[PDB]
Amino acid sequence: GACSDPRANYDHPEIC
Repeated sequence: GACSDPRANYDHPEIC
């Protein structure tokens, strides 16, 4: 997922 994307990452999605 956004693990390698700082854009999709919300204010607090998940610690990868």
